[PDB]
Amino acid sequence: LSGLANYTNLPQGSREHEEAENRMGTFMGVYLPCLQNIFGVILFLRLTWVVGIAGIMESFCMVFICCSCTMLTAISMSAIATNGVVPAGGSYYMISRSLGPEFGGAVGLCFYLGTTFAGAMYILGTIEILLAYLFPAMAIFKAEDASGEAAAMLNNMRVYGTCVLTCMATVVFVGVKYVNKFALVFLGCVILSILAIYAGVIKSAFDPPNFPICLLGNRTLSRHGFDVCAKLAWEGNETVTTRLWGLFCSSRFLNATCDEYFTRNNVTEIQGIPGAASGLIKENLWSSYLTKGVIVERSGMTSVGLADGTPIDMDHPYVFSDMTSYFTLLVGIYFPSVTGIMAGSNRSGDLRDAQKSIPTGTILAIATTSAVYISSVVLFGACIEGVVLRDKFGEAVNGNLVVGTLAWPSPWVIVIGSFFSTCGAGLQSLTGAPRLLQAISRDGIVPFLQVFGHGKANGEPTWALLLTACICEIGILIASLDEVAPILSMFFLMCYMFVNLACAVQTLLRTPNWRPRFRYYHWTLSFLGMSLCLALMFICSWYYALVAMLIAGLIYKYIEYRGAEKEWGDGIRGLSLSAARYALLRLEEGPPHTKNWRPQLLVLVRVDQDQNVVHPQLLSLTSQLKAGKGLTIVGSVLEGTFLENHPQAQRAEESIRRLMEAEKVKGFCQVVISSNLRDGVSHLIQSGGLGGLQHNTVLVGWPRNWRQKEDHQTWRNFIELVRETTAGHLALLVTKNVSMFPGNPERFSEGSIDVWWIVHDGGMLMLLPFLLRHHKVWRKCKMRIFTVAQMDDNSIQMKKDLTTFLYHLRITAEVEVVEMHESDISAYTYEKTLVMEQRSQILKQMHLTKNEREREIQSITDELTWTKRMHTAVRLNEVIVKKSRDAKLVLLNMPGPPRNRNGDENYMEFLEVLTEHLDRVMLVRGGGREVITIYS
Amino acid sequence: LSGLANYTNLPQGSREHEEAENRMGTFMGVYLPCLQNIFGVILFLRLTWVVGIAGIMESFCMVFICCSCTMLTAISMSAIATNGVVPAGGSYYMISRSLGPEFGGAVGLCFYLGTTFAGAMYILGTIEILLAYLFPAMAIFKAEDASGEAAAMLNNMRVYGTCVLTCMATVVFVGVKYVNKFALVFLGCVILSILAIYAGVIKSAFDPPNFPICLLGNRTLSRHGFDVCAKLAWEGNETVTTRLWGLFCSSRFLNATCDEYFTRNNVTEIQGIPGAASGLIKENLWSSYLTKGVIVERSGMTSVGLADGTPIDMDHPYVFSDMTSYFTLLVGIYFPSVTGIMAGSNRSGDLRDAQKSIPTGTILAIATTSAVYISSVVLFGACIEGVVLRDKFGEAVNGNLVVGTLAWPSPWVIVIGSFFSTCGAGLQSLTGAPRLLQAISRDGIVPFLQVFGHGKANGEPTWALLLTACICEIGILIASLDEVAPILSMFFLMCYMFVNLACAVQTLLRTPNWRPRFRYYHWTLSFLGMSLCLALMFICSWYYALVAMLIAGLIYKYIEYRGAEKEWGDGIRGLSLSAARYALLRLEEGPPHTKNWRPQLLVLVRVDQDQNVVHPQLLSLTSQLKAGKGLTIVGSVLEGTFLENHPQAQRAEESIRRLMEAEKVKGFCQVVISSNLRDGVSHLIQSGGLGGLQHNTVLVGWPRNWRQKEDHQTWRNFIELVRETTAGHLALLVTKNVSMFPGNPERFSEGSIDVWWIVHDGGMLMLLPFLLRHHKVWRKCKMRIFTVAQMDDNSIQMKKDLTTFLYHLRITAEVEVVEMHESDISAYTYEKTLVMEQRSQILKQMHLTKNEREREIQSITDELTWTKRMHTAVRLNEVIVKKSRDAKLVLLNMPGPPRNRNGDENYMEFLEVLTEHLDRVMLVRGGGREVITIYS
Ligand SMILES: *[C@@H]1O[C@H](CO)[C@@H](O[C@@H]2O[C@H](CO)[C@@H](O)[C@H](O)[C@H]2NC(C)=O)[C@H](O)[C@H]1NC(C)=O
Ligand SMILES: *[C@@H]1O[C@H](CO)[C@@H](O[C@@H]2O[C@H](CO)[C@@H](O)[C@H](O)[C@H]2NC(C)=O)[C@H](O)[C@H]1NC(C)=O
Ligand SMILES: *[C@@H]1O[C@H](CO)[C@@H](O[C@@H]2O[C@H](CO)[C@@H](O)[C@H](O)[C@H]2NC(C)=O)[C@H](O)[C@H]1NC(C)=O
Ligand SMILES: *[C@@H]1O[C@H](CO)[C@@H](O[C@@H]2O[C@H](CO)[C@@H](O)[C@H](O)[C@H]2NC(C)=O)[C@H](O)[C@H]1NC(C)=O
Ligand SMILES: *[C@@H]1O[C@H](CO)[C@@H](O[C@@H]2O[C@H](CO)[C@@H](O)[C@H](O)[C@H]2NC(C)=O)[C@H](O)[C@H]1NC(C)=O
Ligand SMILES: *[C@@H]1O[C@H](CO)[C@@H](O[C@@H]2O[C@H](CO)[C@@H](O)[C@H](O)[C@H]2NC(C)=O)[C@H](O)[C@H]1NC(C)=O
Ligand SMILES: [Cl-]
Ligand SMILES: [Cl-]
Ligand SMILES: [K+]
Ligand SMILES: [K+]
Repeated sequence: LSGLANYTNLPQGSREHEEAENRMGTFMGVYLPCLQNIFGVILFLRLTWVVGIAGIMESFCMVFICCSCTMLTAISMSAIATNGVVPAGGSYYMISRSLGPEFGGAVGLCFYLGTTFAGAMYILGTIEILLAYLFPAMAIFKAEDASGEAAAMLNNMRVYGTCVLTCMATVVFVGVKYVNKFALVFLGCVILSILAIYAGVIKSAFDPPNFPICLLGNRTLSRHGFDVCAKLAWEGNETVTTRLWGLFCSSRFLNATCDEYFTRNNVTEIQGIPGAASGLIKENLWSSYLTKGVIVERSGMTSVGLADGTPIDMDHPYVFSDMTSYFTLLVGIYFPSVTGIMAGSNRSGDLRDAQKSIPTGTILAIATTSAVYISSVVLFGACIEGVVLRDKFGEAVNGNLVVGTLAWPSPWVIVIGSFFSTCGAGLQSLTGAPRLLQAISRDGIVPFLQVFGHGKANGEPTWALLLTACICEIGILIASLDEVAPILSMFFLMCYMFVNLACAVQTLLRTPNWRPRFRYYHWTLSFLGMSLCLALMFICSWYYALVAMLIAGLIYKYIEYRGAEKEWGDGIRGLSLSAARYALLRLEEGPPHTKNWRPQLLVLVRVDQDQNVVHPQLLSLTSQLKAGKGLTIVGSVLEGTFLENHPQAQRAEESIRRLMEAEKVKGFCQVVISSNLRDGVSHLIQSGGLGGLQHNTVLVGWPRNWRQKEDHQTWRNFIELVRETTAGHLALLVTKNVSMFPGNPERFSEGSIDVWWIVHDGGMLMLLPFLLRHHKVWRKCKMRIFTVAQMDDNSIQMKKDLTTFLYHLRITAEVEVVEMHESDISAYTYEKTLVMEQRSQILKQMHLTKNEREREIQSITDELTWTKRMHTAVRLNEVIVKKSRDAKLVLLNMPGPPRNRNGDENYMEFLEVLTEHLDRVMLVRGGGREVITIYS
Repeated sequence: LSGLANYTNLPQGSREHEEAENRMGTFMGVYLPCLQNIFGVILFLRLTWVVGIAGIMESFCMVFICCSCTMLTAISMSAIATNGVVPAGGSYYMISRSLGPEFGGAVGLCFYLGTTFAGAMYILGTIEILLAYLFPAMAIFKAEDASGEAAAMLNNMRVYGTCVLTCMATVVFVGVKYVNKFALVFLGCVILSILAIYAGVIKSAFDPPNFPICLLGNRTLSRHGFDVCAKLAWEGNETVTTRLWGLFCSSRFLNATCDEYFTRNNVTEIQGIPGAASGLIKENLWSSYLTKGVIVERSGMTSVGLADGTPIDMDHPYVFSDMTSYFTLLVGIYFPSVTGIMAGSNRSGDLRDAQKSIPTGTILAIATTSAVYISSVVLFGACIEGVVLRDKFGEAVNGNLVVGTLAWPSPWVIVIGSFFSTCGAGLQSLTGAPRLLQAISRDGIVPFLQVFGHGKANGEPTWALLLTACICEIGILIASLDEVAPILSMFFLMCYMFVNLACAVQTLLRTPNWRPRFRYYHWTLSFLGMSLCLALMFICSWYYALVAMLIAGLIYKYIEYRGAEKEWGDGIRGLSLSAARYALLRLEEGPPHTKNWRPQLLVLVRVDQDQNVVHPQLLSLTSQLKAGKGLTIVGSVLEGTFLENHPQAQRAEESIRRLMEAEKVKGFCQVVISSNLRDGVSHLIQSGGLGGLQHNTVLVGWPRNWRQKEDHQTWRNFIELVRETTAGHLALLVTKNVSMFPGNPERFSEGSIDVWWIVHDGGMLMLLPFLLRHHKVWRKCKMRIFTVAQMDDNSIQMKKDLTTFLYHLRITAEVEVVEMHESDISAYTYEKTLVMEQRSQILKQMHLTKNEREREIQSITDELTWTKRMHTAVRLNEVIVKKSRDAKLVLLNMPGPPRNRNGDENYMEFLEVLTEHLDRVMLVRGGGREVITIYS
């Protein structure tokens, strides 16, 4: 078709990434390289053995929790694909560009260790097929002709595993273009072998395949060694013994001295593969765990037993178990039969729509190998009987591969068909592993690896091959599948767990550039799949899971330390520099800030001619209001230029540092040399903070001695600060008589705290006495609430809503409604009428109706010129001082500033007549955009 | 003494904390309440049993790793004591005030669960002594008189454990003052019992205590049930059988039909406690692990064995094992014998020097119980033989407590002496546990617990007693020591691990208010002790350690979520708000910032009359310089007041947001409405950032069209910015021809980058071309280095140091030394001469000499008026443009600004003649306080 001349199941790596600085639909580029790294030697060498030991409903469940593991990791990888633009280079560049260089050096290094131990599991599966089924005469170590054949079997896999690994790691050094060419014969040998196996089980429902086994009375024998079973060889006229007699008795002379189990029992011959038609699921759907050295023993037979001490004599031709078996041992052997799901992203800079091919091409290439493994375990447990399943190496059927004796041609279709694919999977993983190590050490995220990025011309790793040919050597010296198999399955389960974790902590915390766009992500499938990866990590080996999880987390913190040492300059200083910046960039997203207002505060203090703070008691009121929580920035302004008044600001800086550590204030300090104090104050209200760590209110003193002279632009700077916060939508706390405010160890014995509503923000006016009584100074004071009502309304019902609001919150205050009818209150009500419904649009976008419009007053209660007739607060101040003149703290809402600046001094002498004969006052001012629904 | 009338080993709790808002030396207040909660029932009921099974050198090692665990946790608790002022209230307030409310609600809640399961381990030890040694006739359940006595033993501990727990949880509800009075009889019963046991082993070296056991030929018998052993009862004239015969044979008729092991074997009588003098350490220093149901079998005897199938008949009077035993089972039973180290901080608001009593009073009260347990295991394995150690409940010695048969009076000194102390330890822990739950729910850190802080008058918990009397019930229904014992030992190991971890991550990261002042802290002892707590957590039960560690970490994140929901207002927004603030407060400590300078940058951009950025190519030069790393703040200034020009700043804000996301800039934006641009720029240079997240350099354009007119205060604002950064010690990058600078996808094919030194900062001048070539635009350009030398020096050697500097760093540049002799260079050299040695004091406090003064040039190389004779850069510019006129980027150090402002326009036309006929120039300016030793 001339498009299949570019098949290439190999991964891209580093060379196709650097050349993208300056064709493959779904089937040929994603789906087929994924259905070629998934199918492997466990399907042809171990899946019959685990269904004979676990049975169905224990193999059926371990193929259902090992496949539902990798299905949920496949969803999390499809979110990484549909995030950015899918860079060219493979799976290392596609993950570490959407999860950061820390979650990419840890997934990227647990993956190189997984495939370099998979590459030892394929060379181990090569010599198993070459020594047990192809050529069992090349075996160079024959131990003693005794029961000590286990050690010579291991020492034969160590001299041939080394000789194959040397020749395999020198084919991919000179013949890389040839191994790329031969990638289509490997996919054919896999796909032909699976079609052969499903072929013969449809033939078996009509014609069974005729493989016979021989039982010495409920004991399975090894057919290698004798010809005909029969025990007698009747032969016609005279009878002479068989060769089966010659292995159990003293000689072939027919006289005497045979052994005891041989003499009291007969022999039998049954069909080892009794077709799919025989009702063999029933007597094969339960477990049969065995111990090392146990005869396999077909159940349901006669077997007169010796009932003696059983000197079983491990030299007779029996079939013994070679290892003890249980459920959690089988999961670590079966698990590498589902790995290979990062192969759908091998060719990511070759597709035409890589955000559509990588999702559907790996979800379908997983759901179709699940339909093979689930249907193989039912059909193997309905066509073969148990004692032929329960031995590997096929001793009951004369040295034939047990899955091979089910194919439509002779069993050499599967024996050669598995020999080449296990050779072409260890040639693949010995190229894809030293490519990924070369891709890691070019990025420089791990600085000691940096000589494993060197190559020859045209890429093609030269030193990373030498390291991979030594790590794969120590899986050859172990020399056993069922030992190398659960080791690599821990490394693959580790990297599938860090992928699932990183994609779930970023959707919750809302990291900035992360959009999955997939369709079915929902953040919990990546969390539920993480909960299955470490569950399966524990039941393979908890002493393996606990050490592969610790050094993965100990290279995560080596990326962050070395990455911050070059980003900011020094190491341990940079970890906190990087943690603050990343938390700030997370804040700027776009959704609104908060639906429960909390004063952040920005304290404006004044210093004097030798730079000491003028009123230090303003800083102790912040300590009694914040109690260490939130943000607090203190700011002072000097006059002059920076160029010659800067040492006057070095020591004005440290005098607020030394004083906010003595009044126990937790926050930051900013000292600014402006040319005048009018705009230098106005700057700090604008640029206070960094990003989302910005202030919310201003706390400033009162401009006392304003009326005299010689401070003429001090009270004109005050009224311009009231207008700058109404336009900037901040809030305002101004404290009159700052020197009368208590220090930290003074502790008012009793008394009260009065609040006056009038007709404005109560959520801001009930929260401030609430927060004050969490301090040891204001703990013992009561709290009385005075609200001013007009008339023509009711008030009688207004106080009822006030009482249940305190009942629903347990504040234990008391209310009293004072009433005006004439123009006593007009600086509050007259100038604005629409704020009642202007407040409503602030709470309509708030989107809370179910029991959240309760626990929030103001709304539950809502039920003649400044210039020289004007506003008069004498009738208002006379009713305030009649009931609050000795109350330790009064809280008032101050009225809104006038429009035209011709009434800027009629406004200041409204605030003096309002608050006369009152000792400690604190005037508040709203901003409209404050709701408080939960009172801490 | 009338000071011992205030002994009170009970903990303080919540009442003594709220009353400290408004006498006990070391021995009586720390040391003795610590030597009373440590000594317990494992010393009297299980320590003999574990030394008979493990032997010495396996009991010797598990008392050495369980005591060295709690010794290192005792050091970490002595750092918490010598940090603040040691508040009043106990151990909950002392930890959660120096480790935060998150490491205090997790240590504080794993501790309440530990003592409420210790309180079930004492009521279980009460009914064991009352049913096996005191009154073995109160047993209300007698099963079948068969081998099914294990179930009736458990059902007898469930009806008496419930009846004692009801009466114990109603003594501490009405008689709390009496239990406080009786705390001195409990310390006496403990201290008298230990003096009794060490007494009898000195008597045993001269007089053994005479306790006899009887062996049926290598089989230990149960002496309860028969009187004299002897098997015959010769009696004088006629012989009639014993009662030992009557338990093994059919009747007492002397005829026949006895059992087979009884008939072929004799009986024997040996001393069960053969003194300290017998050489019995040898035949007792090795393990003897047994299985459930095994006869104990004293080794080294004759014992003609049956060699048959052994119908052992578990109804004969034998001594059988009741459980199977191994090494990691014994650690979970032995471990609660060292807990009780938080008792030295029970009375913290009662001492006189609490920072000196709590260290020495718990270190010595741990080192002296280690001398008891280490010396008990040697002396128990030299005075008792193995088959009396290897049975609990004392069946071989006729129902006597095995540690009781070693005391100087009759063994009832230990039997009553342990009955009262285990009763006074379950009365203590049933008061200290519902006090700590009441201390937790007053703080409000866990909001659903808040009804367990309610009390009656005078404190004294009323509902927390009801919860503790139901959690302790489910340790009564388990009804077995050796089952409740490893459960509580997991909770105590959990809280000792979070204490050790929190004290090691704060010393490394340098959290602000943390000073240990102790003497021997060194941060690694708290880390090495953490490495032993979770090691011991795994070898008790890994399926218990894995679930007690998960819900401890799942209340840590419940403290942080609910604590940030009230600190900032909304929940998941506040986690990132709190993480940014805490990382910023960590930065302000006092040590200097960095010894490897990295440009942080602060870009000053200009907008126009409809608020679009004037030169957008200044923002792409930051992307090509930072590449996403570090901090970058862009700042623009408008003219006017805030009160009417603020919507002009809303949309000037979003036009830099929409443009710094398109040029791929990562950072923050600040727009400021000043009254003039001179001080509004000067403010941003001062207050740029928050805390330690502040800028380091300024990147600004060039004031083109300065010479004409109508922009007269634009170039006067420029030269004032050069002086404001020299005084403020910042650094400066000014770019000429900003529109000629390349965009992001333009990718220079080849070319060069030239740099000219002259005679100043090269660390800042080699780092900027280094960082530029990490981008795809400047990757392919070369890098030539031109340095200007004077004369009378050498230069010949200067270029040699330049070449090895690039050899030691692999930059692949080339150098060339151009030379001047006359006054060509005088704007650089003439005005300042002392900067060579002024630089030296900057690097003397740097404190780096060992190979760090290499890899840092500038120092390795150091080997006539401005006003209208002046400075002339025509001879300098003619040699620049001869060699660099087509070089894609030139870098120059600009000279220092003049002192007097009369030469402010002779300075600007020095910068125009210096940089004429050059297309892309970038002038740099130092600051003195920049060293770069590692070039990324
Ligand atoms: C049973 O064993 C005896 C050995 O004692 C066999 O006896 C000899 O067998 C050889 C075999 O060729 C003959 O040449 C001898 O003549 C036999 N000698 C005697 C004394 O019998 C005997 O043949 C064996 N039984 C059978 C049936 O072969
Ligand atoms: C071994 O096989 C033989 C078959 O020849 C069994 O012999 C038969 O046993 C049954 C049951 O006792 C008898 O009814 C038949 O008459 C026997 N057949 C002959 C030809 O004699 C023998 O029982 C089997 N052994 C065991 C232990 O089952
Ligand atoms: C194979 O034969 C043995 C006898 O040699 C069977 O074992 C006996 O099994 C029964 C089952 O109830 C027990 O009661 C006997 O005690 C066993 N006897 C001995 C000597 O162990 C065995 O069951 C057979 N195998 C299978 C799979 O059934
Ligand atoms: C051995 O057992 C026999 C029972 O068969 C005993 O014989 C009887 O024992 C009773 C016991 O008092 C006598 O009254 C009978 O007279 C005995 N009868 C006979 C026929 O002996 C016998 O006594 C037992 N052996 C001994 C030594 O007591
Ligand atoms: C049980 O104890 C008796 C002691 O009466 C042992 O009998 C002695 O055995 C030794 C060794 O055979 C002889 O030398 C003595 O003569 C025996 N003593 C008498 C009085 O006959 C008897 O051996 C012991 N049983 C076992 C199994 O050791
Ligand atoms: C108690 O006696 C038994 C015999 O009843 C001893 O067991 C034998 O131990 C030897 C040791 O080498 C073995 O060779 C035998 O096979 C054992 N016999 C049986 C029947 O098990 C046993 O050793 C004695 N106990 C101790 C602690 O020594
Ligand atoms: Cl994979
Ligand atoms: Cl403790
Ligand atoms: K497979
Ligand atoms: K103890």
